[PDB]
Amino acid sequence: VYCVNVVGTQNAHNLISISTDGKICSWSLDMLSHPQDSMELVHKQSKAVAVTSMSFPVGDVNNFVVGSEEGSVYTACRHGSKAGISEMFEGHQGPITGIHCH
Amino acid sequence: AHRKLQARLDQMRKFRRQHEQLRAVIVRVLRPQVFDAADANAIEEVNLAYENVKEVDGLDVSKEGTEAWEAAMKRYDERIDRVETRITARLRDQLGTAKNANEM
Repeated sequence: VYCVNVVGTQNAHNLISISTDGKICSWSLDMLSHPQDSMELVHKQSKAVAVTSMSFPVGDVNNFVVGSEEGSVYTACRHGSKAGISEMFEGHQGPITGIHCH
Repeated sequence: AHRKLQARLDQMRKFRRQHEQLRAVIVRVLRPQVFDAADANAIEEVNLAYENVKEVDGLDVSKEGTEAWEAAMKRYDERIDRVETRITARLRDQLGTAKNANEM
């Protein structure tokens, strides 16, 4: 697990952890005994993506973005009808080592 | 030839389905129990997004009104996603007000 981060407010927040296989899990900090919301980020006839890097936008708790070993930037929304991977970027001919929003 | 119009008709019927199933009960949700500026702002953002789709013709099966419909639903999607993140901030404020089950 190369990436784990926290958002939500002071009065309510979530722990967000993405792994190498592409499984996301929501966690509490008080309790780590089970994940809360946990699913798998897939695209391209549901291939399992190989997520390396992570960025949040500032002020966003629902939408976010990943980079990958597959040369592919994906943004992805957390919940709703388009919970999961939104879409796809191209241009890199290497495995992506780090992303950061402004 | 008729299968292109039938899918676009399916898109407009499912659009009016999700819009009416938001719209007719989101007034009951944002009714204060007997007023904010944010509630009427969210209602008028739903109304403005509905006019932002409904100025675009649904009957243009050709490509330009199809992608104008795409820009209309993308503007709609971003606008009710902004409203949805505001009520998601109110959802974090739901345990921001509460601790026990009854008021939740």
